[PDB]
Amino acid sequence: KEEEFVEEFNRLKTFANFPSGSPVSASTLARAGFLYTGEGDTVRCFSCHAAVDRWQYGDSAVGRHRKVSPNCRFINGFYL
Amino acid sequence: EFVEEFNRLKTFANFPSGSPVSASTLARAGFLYTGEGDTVRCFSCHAAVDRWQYGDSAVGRHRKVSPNCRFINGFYLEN
Amino acid sequence: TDDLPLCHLSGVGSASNRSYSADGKGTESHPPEDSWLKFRSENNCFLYGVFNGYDGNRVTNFVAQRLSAELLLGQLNAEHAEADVRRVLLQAFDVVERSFLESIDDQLERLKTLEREISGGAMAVVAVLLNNKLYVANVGTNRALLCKSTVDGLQVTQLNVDHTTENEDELFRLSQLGLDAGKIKQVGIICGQESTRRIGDYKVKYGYTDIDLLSAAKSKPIIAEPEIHGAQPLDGVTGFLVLMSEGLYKALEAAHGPGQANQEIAAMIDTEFAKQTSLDAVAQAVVDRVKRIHSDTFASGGERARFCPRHEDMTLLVRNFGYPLG
Amino acid sequence: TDDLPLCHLSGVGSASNRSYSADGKGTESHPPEDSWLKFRSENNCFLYGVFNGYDGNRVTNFVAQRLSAELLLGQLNAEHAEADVRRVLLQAFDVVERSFLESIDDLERLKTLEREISGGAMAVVAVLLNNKLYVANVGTNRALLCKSTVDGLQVTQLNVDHTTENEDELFRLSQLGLDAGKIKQVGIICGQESTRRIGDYKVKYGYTDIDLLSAAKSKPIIAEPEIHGAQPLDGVTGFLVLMSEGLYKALEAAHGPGQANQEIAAMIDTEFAKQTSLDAVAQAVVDRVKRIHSDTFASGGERARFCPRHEDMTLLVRNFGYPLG
Ligand SMILES: [Zn+2]
Ligand SMILES: [Zn+2]
Repeated sequence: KEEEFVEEFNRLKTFANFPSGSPVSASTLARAGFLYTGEGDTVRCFSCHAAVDRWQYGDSAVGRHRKVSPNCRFINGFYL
Repeated sequence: EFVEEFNRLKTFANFPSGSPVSASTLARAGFLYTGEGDTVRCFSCHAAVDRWQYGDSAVGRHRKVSPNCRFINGFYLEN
Repeated sequence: TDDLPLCHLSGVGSASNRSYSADGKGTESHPPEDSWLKFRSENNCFLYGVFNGYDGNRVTNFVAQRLSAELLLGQLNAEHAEADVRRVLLQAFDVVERSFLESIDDQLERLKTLEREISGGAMAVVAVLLNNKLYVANVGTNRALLCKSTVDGLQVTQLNVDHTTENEDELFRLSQLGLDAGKIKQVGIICGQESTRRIGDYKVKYGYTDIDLLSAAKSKPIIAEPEIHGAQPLDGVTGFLVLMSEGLYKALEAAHGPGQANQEIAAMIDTEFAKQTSLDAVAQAVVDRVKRIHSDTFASGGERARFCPRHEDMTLLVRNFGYPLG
Repeated sequence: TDDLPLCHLSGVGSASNRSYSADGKGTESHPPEDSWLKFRSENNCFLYGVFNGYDGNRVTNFVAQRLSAELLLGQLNAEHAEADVRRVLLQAFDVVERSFLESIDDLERLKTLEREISGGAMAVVAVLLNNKLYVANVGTNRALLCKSTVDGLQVTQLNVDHTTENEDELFRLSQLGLDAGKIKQVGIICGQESTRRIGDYKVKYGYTDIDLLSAAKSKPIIAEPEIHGAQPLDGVTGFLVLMSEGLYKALEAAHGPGQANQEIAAMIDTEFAKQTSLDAVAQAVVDRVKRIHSDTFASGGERARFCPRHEDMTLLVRNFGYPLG
């Protein structure tokens, strides 16, 4: 259900069909704990299941992440 | 304080004109205006939402962003 | 009284409802309950509106005038702030409501009338102009579109939201009131109406408690408070404003198909714009065109034929914004 | 073999580093360590690059060629998927790394040791395949795309600076077990400010022996590149810019932080209508920037104390239907 995405490598794999023309780097999104859902450019924290979309050039993965879900543990270091 | 819907609405007085979603609707959705751009935050989950576009659903976008902002799930009905 | 300066940069087209007869081209009709507004305050303030009424036109012909009194007689005419303009409308729509309710206070042919006025109502869309800033107040399912001319096409964006049971927000509002989402969204209809907000309708506004679907509710499920839309910058813009009744976009949709209706309507208004002398002509032309498309579809029936037994009143209001008429 | 067809729709400008003398007519220099790539595979595939080296050019002149081998000899030439082209680069940058490390495996001796053990380089690589643009990045070199708008010239940087000022890079180092605040505070790690780089045997294998990186379950300074999803170039009309740190670094020192990308782009625009060849366009801007630098130092005032000298400057331009004249 939701166990395979704790591992960073897997999260990355979910980006193979990510919409070309997107600003933020896939690898960076994954590092940030994000996972690609499948619709548009929407992604979700494997921790807080919060989703993030509508990226723009110059965005920070962890940045927008902290803003949207100011507590997605991963973002707060409860995962080491 | 922002638990009260009327207050949340008050924080929209200086909301940037040209925005798609109606203020009143945003508040009903539990959002409050931060002050920067068109960024708003659930008074419950403190989750923020910005970059609105025409045709957006306050509650909709909200449930997508924070699929658990209690408010959105009904754990709020003071009665 | 209700006779101030009319706008001259706005046209209107309309066609009463009509029903089709199996025999074909055969048509009928019923009392028409739709009205519009195109005034201009002496202080250079513009007020446009389109009210689609239901169950009697005793309401549409009221809110129309009464709204004007609470808006073009000062209250709005001034150098007000954005939030101020919103506050005034809010107070305006309320005065019309409370007033109207007080209005409805008057053989056995009596029970005949009662059930009428107690169930009479209307929905409305109001557009206001003040220094190239546009405001849209909305109650119901009427649409308002802004059409900017792009150097890459014609931009079309709907300024308001349809207050139906398919509205994620409207549903949630009714949920917080204590009703069931799924069930309400399922029936998709509440008291013959699909609209979740409307003016008048004494019955459901005071006796909602006696209706199985609305039984559980700390407050009125069907409210009349309008949804205002923050001022729109119209300085460098170049296009036109469209206010159309449900009956119109509803017909077009029944023939061609759901969605893609706003653009198509806009697309039509574009063409006819270069083929007319007056806006009214532009307007009427499109209403006729749509009225045609409907009848033809039913006649030359096939698949979508089973969706055009008839059509409700159709009203279209157009307010030019520097778009080439000639 | 390092001689395949070179691209003809791409120009390059460059100026070695130089140090001034408090005596006006001063101008010194040092061994130049910067390289570029502008090849074109026989199968119609484009590969451009800019490698800014540090402490020896024994690395820049390596990665340059070696990267070509693992890219222009088939591996990429084909009808591959987006994610596929990404996977090939990843594999590519890795081969160069692992290979290079094995290279560096062969008293004036300690003199050389400390050198190659600390030699390294950073790189920006751009690839073209069916009007789809790909940018692989490792370091602080910038790559900008400039589309011509009917309301101005749009400038957008395709990559991100791998410095300690990067919220993401910092976070990455944090999850490794180091302290953010402390790292961001010094702003420097082993003479370098870059958080990712090729080579540098020292920090890659002995980071554990450096007070700042002591605590780390993995390499704090990695060489993995940051790939940027294909970019649609069909209806586009402008140009691609790949420039080394030394360049945007100098222009920044004189005029001031920020607004550098636009200004450089603005310059490339003008010179574009005043030249016969791209190389000319390119060089022109490098010279112009080189000028603004010296002038600022000479006609010193306030920003004068920020131009004691300047490192190598490299600029690569790839036209996309822009009016050369
Ligand atoms: Zn999260
Ligand atoms: Zn919430």
